[PDB]
Amino acid sequence: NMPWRRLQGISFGMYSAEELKKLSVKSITNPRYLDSLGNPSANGLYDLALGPADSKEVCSTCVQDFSNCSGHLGHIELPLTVYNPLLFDKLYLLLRGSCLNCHMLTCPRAVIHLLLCQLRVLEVGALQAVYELERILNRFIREELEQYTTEIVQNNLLGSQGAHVKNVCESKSKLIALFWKAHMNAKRCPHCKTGRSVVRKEHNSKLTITFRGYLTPTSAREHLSALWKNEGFFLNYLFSRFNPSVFFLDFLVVPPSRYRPVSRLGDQMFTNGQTVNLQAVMKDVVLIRKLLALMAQEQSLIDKLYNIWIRLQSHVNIVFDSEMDKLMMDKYPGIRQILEKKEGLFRKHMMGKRVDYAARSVICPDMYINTNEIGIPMVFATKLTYPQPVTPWNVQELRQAVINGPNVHPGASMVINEDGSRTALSAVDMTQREAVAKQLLTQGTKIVCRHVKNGDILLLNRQPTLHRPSIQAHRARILPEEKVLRLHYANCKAYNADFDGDEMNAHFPQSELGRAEAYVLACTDQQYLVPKDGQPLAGLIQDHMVSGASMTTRGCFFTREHYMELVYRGLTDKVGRVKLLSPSILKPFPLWTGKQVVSTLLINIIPEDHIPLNLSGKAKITGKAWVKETPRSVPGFNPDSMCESQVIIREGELLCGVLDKAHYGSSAYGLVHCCYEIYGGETSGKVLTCLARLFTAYLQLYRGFTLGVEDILVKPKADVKRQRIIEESTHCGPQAVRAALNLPEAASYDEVRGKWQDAHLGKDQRDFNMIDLKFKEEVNHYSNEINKACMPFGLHRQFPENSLQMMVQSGAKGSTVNTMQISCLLGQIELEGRRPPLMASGKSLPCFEPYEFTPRAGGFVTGRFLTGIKPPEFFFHCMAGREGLVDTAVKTSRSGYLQRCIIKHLEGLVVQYDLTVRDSDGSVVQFLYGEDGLDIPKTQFLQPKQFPFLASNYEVIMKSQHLHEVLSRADPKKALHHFRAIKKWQSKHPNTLLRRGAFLSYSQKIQEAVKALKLESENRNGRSPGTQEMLRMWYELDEESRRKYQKKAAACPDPSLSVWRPDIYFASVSETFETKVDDYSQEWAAQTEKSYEKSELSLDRLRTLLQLKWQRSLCEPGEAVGLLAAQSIGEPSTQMMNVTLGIPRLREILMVASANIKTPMMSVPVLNTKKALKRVKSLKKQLTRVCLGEVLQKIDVQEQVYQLRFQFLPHAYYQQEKCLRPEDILRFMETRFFKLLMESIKKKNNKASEAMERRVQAVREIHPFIDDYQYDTEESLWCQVTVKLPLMKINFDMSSLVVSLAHGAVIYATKGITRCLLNETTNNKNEKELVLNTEGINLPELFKYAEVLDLRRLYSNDIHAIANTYGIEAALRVIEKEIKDVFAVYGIAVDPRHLSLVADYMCFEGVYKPLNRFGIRSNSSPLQQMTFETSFQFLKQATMLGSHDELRSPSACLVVGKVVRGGTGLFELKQPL
Amino acid sequence: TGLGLLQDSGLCVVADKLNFIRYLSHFRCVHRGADFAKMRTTTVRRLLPESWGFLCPVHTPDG
Amino acid sequence: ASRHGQKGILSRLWPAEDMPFTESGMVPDILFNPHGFPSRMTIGMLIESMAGKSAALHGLCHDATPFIFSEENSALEYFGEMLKAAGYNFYGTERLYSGISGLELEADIFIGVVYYQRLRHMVSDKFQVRTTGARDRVTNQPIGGRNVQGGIRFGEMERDALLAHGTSFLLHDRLFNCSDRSVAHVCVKCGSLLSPLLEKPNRKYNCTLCSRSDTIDTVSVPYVFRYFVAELAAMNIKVKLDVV
Amino acid sequence: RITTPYMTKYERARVLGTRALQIAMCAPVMVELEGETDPLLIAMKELKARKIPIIIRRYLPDGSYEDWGVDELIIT
Amino acid sequence: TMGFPLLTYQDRSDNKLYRLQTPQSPLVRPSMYDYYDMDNYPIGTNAIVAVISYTGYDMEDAM
DNA sequence: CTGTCCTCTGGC
DNA sequence: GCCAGAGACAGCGAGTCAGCAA
RNA sequence: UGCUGACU
Ligand SMILES: Nc1ccn([C@@H]2O[C@H](COP(=O)(O)CP(=O)(O)OP(=O)(O)O)[C@@H](O)[C@H]2O)c(=O)n1
Ligand SMILES: [Mg+2]
Ligand SMILES: [Zn+2]
Ligand SMILES: [Zn+2]
Ligand SMILES: [Zn+2]
Repeated sequence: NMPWRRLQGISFGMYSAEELKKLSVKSITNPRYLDSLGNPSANGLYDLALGPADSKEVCSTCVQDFSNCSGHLGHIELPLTVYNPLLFDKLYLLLRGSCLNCHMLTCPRAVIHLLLCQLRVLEVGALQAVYELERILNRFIREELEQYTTEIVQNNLLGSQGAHVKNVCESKSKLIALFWKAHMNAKRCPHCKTGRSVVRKEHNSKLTITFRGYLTPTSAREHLSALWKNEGFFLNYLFSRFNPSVFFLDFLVVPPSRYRPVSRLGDQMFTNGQTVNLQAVMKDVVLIRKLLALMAQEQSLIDKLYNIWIRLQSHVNIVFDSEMDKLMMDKYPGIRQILEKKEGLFRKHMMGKRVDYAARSVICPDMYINTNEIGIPMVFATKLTYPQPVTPWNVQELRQAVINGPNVHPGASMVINEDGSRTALSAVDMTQREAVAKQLLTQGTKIVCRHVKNGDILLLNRQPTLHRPSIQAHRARILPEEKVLRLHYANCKAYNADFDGDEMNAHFPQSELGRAEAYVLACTDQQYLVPKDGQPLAGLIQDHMVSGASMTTRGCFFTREHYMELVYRGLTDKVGRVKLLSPSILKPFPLWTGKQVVSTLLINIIPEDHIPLNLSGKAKITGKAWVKETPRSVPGFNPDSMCESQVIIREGELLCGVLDKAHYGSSAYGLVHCCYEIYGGETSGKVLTCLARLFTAYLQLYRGFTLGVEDILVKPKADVKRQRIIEESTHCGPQAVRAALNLPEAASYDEVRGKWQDAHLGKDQRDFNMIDLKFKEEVNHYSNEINKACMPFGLHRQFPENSLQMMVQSGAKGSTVNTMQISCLLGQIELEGRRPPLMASGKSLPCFEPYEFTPRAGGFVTGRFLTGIKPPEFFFHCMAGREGLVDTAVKTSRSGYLQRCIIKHLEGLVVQYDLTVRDSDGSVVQFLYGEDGLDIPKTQFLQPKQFPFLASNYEVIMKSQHLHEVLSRADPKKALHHFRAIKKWQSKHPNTLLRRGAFLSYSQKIQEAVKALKLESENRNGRSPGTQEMLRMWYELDEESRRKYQKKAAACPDPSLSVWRPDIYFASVSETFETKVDDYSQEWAAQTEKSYEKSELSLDRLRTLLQLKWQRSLCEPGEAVGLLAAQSIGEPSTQMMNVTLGIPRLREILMVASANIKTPMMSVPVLNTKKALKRVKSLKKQLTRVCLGEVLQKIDVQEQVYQLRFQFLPHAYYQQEKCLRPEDILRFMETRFFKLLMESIKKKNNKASEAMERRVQAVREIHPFIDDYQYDTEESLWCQVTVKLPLMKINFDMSSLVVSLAHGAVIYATKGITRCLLNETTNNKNEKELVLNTEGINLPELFKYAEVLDLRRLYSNDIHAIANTYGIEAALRVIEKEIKDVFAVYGIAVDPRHLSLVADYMCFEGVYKPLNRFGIRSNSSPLQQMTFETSFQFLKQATMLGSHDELRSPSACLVVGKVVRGGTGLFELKQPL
Repeated sequence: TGLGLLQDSGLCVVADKLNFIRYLSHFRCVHRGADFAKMRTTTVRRLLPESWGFLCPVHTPDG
Repeated sequence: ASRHGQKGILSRLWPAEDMPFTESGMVPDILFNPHGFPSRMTIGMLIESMAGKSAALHGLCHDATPFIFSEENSALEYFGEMLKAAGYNFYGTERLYSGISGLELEADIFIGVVYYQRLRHMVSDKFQVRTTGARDRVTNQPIGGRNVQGGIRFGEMERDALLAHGTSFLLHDRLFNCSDRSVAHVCVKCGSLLSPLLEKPNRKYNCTLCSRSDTIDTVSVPYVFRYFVAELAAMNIKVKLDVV
Repeated sequence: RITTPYMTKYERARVLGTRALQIAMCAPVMVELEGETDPLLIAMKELKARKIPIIIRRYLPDGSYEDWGVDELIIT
Repeated sequence: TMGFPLLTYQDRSDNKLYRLQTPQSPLVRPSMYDYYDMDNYPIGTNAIVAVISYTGYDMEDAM
């Protein structure tokens, strides 16, 4: 009978220090805690009043033993006051900004009172009052602010419960942080100008006031006690009614002894790390108590008192935070280390507890148990026990279990009594078990702990759990004589199990209410589709794909007896007749087709009442794989009308198609995906099981699959071409490298080696990667030439009869990159995206000359695994294969952290009963989940191109799911009228960006006015002479209430999902779905007309069908979609050119939210006008940066009289694409470089111990060092300068300075843009597009070219710059597009409904907030936010603020032992009386 | 003085005769260092072409 | 495992009369699925099979030294000539019968002799089942080892993947009713877990801070939460909890 | 009165679990069981017959609730 | 690998020591296997392997 | 080994 | 008062099995 | 607890 009482809220505050007393059984005084023999020494840390530490003893405080005694608290009473280590830093500030003389803070009372009032208003939730108070102040003190603040707090009370929400915690956080950060600095005192008694704290345990005295915690305590008195009204709000006394400790609390368990350490049998810290405090207390007595029996004595104080304070620090004090040793870890880390106490024993009734063993392939079952090896089954209550309808089978005993299988290990408990049957006398088989049904009934009984439900987990499908429920099929847990192969891809030693865990629910959820929710057939993109997860693999593709091929004929025994061996049917087919060939000999075997297996599995399905699709095996012989042309035949590439199932009977991986597989829209749509998830599991069994029987009985050497071999007469191509490839190095260094086209054979060496020993190393790339391209051309010679038709056996092809080609295993690289080429090795690295001497391998041009020396392997690879190629291949593993390890290490952070922020977002996605505190993140509802897995067939399937299978879909009942219980008028209104509006307004307005609509008289009326005036008030006539005619010279130009200019009706509640309102669908339905109805009523088949479906029954199928795919209330978004962004990354890629970019976007990204960019289309195309050339040449260093030949420095001649470059080769002129360049030196030069000369010397004339004169007017430069009337011939510092300066090779400065000196550049470039083509549809990409980011510096470039369509990857020029609703879409483009480079595709939620959460509160440790500060849950990271900072915060927790997060709900507030726990049950 | 070493652990290890190919590989092992097992960057794991004939490309633990 | 990195567990012990027998009377003793080759490209196993079959046939002993067989002199050519010199076929395929239906399979199978090693990892050393047993005495949770009985750790990844199913009661079972579950009782007015104290024997828990015994009520709470409250009190922090 | 009329899958799961935990504690079965020893099969048999006197109390995010009958709820 | 670890039992008193009963010497082996006689300590057995898909229990790395 | 804090310090 | 100098400072995947020494 | 091996 449980306590029955539940928790609503947990608040963290500070204990008085006077109420801790009476929370204390006794004061401990004896240092030595371990007795001579290992027992507790009286009055020591381990005592018998602080509780029995072990079961041996009984506590003195309450007589009770271990395992039944809640431990008790005790206190080491300290000799003198010490500061508390957590409230210490704040104390320091409370003493830094304050007058020790006046005892008042040095802050202007304006700030004090403003912040006081803002806190008073925040305490009730009022959030506009904050800025209203601040503006009331600035426009104007206590009476001015307190009136408004009291009016708010009074008119807006009843909101103390509705104040624990994000956006109310962020504001208080920011206010108090800004206060502590900006207004607590040491300042001259207001009232007495000399009140800076500068407290300045050294390492912790040390505060020093000046006239350099040592602040004694008693003097600091009195200072705080007298400062509170003057400034309490203000601080009681900055700290909650905090007493200043809490900032100081007069005793330390020793926790109960049951929580401090003695283990062992080197050379010490009984020691806990926590007692070793508390023992050090007790030992210092004893030394200090002696010195005080020495003073009583009475500078060294008091210097010793001040030194032992500092030591005791570092001993009380270490007790709180092992690493607060770094100069002490024998320091075991404090409480900050007991709580805050991955080892910790939250990420272990709090979120990751260890569980009973669970097994773990190696998993083995089964395949002869149904896909929803696990095989249990009779050793778990005899130990795993479920507690079944005994009742009239089970007392018979329970009686057999208690009789069978603890060791026979349908048995039981124990039986729990009504009031007593735990009478174990494990005896093997077989008579007392019978003595107790009676007395069952002889209050709460006896419960028999029965064993696993062949129908039980078990949760199975594989340990890298990266998605929801990694935990699924299975049905306990008991197997005898094994120690392995057997699992079907359709459930492999879901877990990623591989049967190579693959331990897996099995959990056994014990509640009968978690069994209901394992059956209904966690079942393994509700898990058919992955939640990432809704595509199927379960499917057949390997030889069930090569078996089904070779049986469903056109030339497979079976006699009656192989037809049968192949149907019954796939079925193994248990009930009802087997419905057979008719022979396809009836005459020369009755024969079947193999497609008929699959057909007849398909019409028996589909449920009896339901009718077989129709299906049309494509096969994975291309119809070109079968073309042996050159194809000829028949005039009227479309070869694809009758091809093995088109799968056509017509009423459950396969009529055409091979049925490879595209069906039976993990590919969407196949046969099993449609089975799962029309008939449910159990029928798709049945289909998978039966098809696996059939395709196994086929290969095991009549056919066989193998992979010899005559299917990897290559024809002769085809290896001769391969050999000649490999011979040709050994001559393509010189040309490649040369034409990449832009060297003279020929005549240089040794200048090229020297240029390569220079590029290799260079500093930048980007003229070396150029050679690497332009060499890889040549080698890749050659490699592609070789594959074509051998792989398609140079093989000895072709695809229908090749075993390697037909394994990579039907999706069984491998890719076309594996088939090659086994035959005819291994390829070009690439380690970091580059060729193998060279040695320090210029050779890549000891076998190769230095700087060798042959591609072989760069990792181009022309050998194959058929005929092995030579030693040098072996080396490069090993380098690559090894970097692969290193990268795997590191990548997973980073992905784990990314996913943990994401999951720790988006976990509380669940769909509510009003279809709105709200967080734990009620903050609305989205008003409709995917922007339309419609969870992902159900929206797979609502795409167009899947309607011709729903139309074909209409009768099955209505009978099996919606039925005639729902179609006629639907009333669509409210939503249908809304769409009619929308359609009419959009009919009257084709261009929806045309500035509709009443008055604007009353500009059709425009000609009426411009004709003669307004011809006489000027711009009276800036508007116009002719605009005033329109204003006069409209204003009051129009009808009173019949001037209705308004209706012709009114807004579009708002979308239906917005007004008409998509769940309870029929026909209320999304504006993009109804368009698709209209298009398809129009393209389907014009197909029925020319159909030669009878269609008994009408466009207006298909419409209702689609509308019901939409209304039903609507994201059940309680879905917890934020966790699904987290896991869907995590799993693909965890598993898996001038921009960033991979997890670096994902972490830049999500976890960091940086304003500085490594590769910022832009892309504005070019306006498509003849003038724009001409102006853009100049635009590109205008924004590239030209730097003094990019235009210079060499300097000539002479040296205290230091001359300098720059000698600039000729315009032939830099004016072409930089838009510069020599007068501007030289003028730059006179005004910027030649004064930054003196700036740097002072930077060094501060810590060292007719017309030529006006230019020179003004220049030396401004500086006192220069003498005279030069002039160059002919293209900058000789332009030097002269300086001199005559007395004493450090004459060294100052060329260093004037060269380190002539690099970061840029003539002129647009801020933030480093280079532009016009990537000519970006489209094929409208190929005419041009894009001006950039590698910097300055949005406003492009606004000036709104006629050259399209400033709508401007894009940047920055997301902080977009959020500052266009707003936050425009940064949402940039975030979403960035995540999508990051995932796209790998072929991954996360559903948009997940990125929508992630972007809506990140940009919730007006700013692009990072999804990381600093984003949780604006979070309304202290118990969360401390289960993530920096748990001790978030605990100190929550403690000095009195922060309250509502126990509504998943973390706060799992910490205090509640039921999470999403999914199954979102409602009550309320049994009525 | 750490002996001019830079490492203070894993200096001696158990030689286990599970097989004679586990045993013979304890007297031919060369450990880059025990501290490098804790590093973000992986550049002491690159198999450079200067260990040709001195270290085996294939024989390296694979975790 | 083989000598080429093809490790795998033993999944069945196929009866000797259900194995596909060859036309020579033989019957394999290892069955190896042919789908580990296409993605792993261990073409050395397909050559070792032929080399070992040729060795067993001719009483020879061939060497598998790397880099001894070139493109011109291939290994498959060499060992297929060896096989064809023994009456077998070049490509190393002998045709089997089905030991279950008795019919000659349509495909001729690739059979040979390869050298298998047995690995030291056995299910007998890696299998665990726990029902009830020992407990960490600081947190009162399963102990966490296999030599000791020990429980398996559920984990935060598993806790976050189990509440994506909407199963809050499977989570309640695993994390609460199986690992740690206590009945620590609190003073309802003071709202403190440390305050209720037993008496000296009508055994009434009496609140120490306020002397009332009508205010104490039992709450079902984890044990690590009581440990957490105790170690917080150690720091003078107070956890005030609202009972309903 | 404004929430969806159907019974979400989480509600079906929790109602089956609670009805099963009741049946197992010796509660009268109003469904005429026919030899099955599983309380969850019996709970499904009862849910299919529309005999479950439980009141789903759907909570809205502001504390307001709506009390639906398990009989007056469209089970898919 | 479980093999033949040594010849002196009755003397070692190790903790664990895995022994294979009847090891054989590979019929196909590199010549270096014969320079360091590694047949004093064999490691496995020769088996007649057929590469066939026949059972339904040998898929995904199982044998 | 990276990016923000973030608390000085220091110069201006 | 404006914004570099830093100089701390915190984070760094999940699970599992042993042995040995202190 | 630690540290040295190892498994997916
Ligand atoms: N440190 C690790 C190593 C492995 N794992 C897990 O084990 C799986 C198989 O490892 P694996 O190394 O066998 C990869 P697989 O694709 O199966 O290999 P193949 O190409 O030879 O078929 C990985 O995908 C992870 O889920 C982990 O969580 N942590
Ligand atoms: Mg594996
Ligand atoms: Zn007690
Ligand atoms: Zn003052
Ligand atoms: Zn009380």
